Amino acid sequence: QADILPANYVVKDRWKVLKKIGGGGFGEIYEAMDLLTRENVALKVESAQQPKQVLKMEVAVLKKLQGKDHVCRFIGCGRNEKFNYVVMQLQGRNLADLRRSQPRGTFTLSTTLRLGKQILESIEAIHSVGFLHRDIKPSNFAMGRLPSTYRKCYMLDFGLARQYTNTTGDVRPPRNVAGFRGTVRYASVNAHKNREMGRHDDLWSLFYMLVEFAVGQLPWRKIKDKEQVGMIKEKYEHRMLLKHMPSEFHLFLDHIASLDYFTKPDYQLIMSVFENSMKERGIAENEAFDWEK
Repeated sequence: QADILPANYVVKDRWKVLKKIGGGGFGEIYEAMDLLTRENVALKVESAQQPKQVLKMEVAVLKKLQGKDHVCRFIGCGRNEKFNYVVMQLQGRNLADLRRSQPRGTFTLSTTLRLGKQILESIEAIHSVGFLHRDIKPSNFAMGRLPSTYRKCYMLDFGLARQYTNTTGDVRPPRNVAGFRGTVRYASVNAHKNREMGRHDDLWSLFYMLVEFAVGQLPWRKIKDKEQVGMIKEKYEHRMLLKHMPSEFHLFLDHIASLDYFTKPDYQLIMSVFENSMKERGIAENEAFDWEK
């Protein structure tokens, strides 16, 4: 109905809103200027009157992940009468926009495999601190916007994230039904069947992304009905998806198909598939990205 923060509004006498860059549902994201440090920042705001409060745990997750790569630096957070906010490091173009920018809407295996390695490190990272992301998709990963960071992929929105552990590190018992409230294009069949998601379901999203990066489409690309996408995925011969993909990816598929809610994944196996695939084709970490020149 209206922006929570209007343009040139200033938060806690430090962060001057510039423009709206995201939001619409369950909160808003702003580009803002840090009047102290003089750099532009990501300012996420939730209405304090809002019923469902995700920004609390976003901060929680974002705080446990400080000191790991592929995670935005935590600047500030605060509560007040009209809104809650978090202040973050600003990142660059997300992978969804970067894939649409390419002709054929595809990435060379050079880029696809190197993105896979970074995305997998950060999926292991969030798992390492007892949280599922549960919204793994290209628009939730961005390249840095600095000389130090322009070749680093960052994991972005922790608003659908869930704690699968406790302090002791025991796995939390699943719900018989947990309703899937997310983008269905990269959803695993478990998510589609409204079962408690696991670490595997984040790797299912990783799998489906890397296919769409290399092939340029998924068989269910057109369909906008949630039920139909799930029934197509439930029956589809996933081997087909690998027809034009490195043969090592068959290892990736067979492993994730074996896992259930409780089984910790082999993150090193999946990482090997990418390393080995690059190894065979003489791809190296110093090689340019399709959007560079």
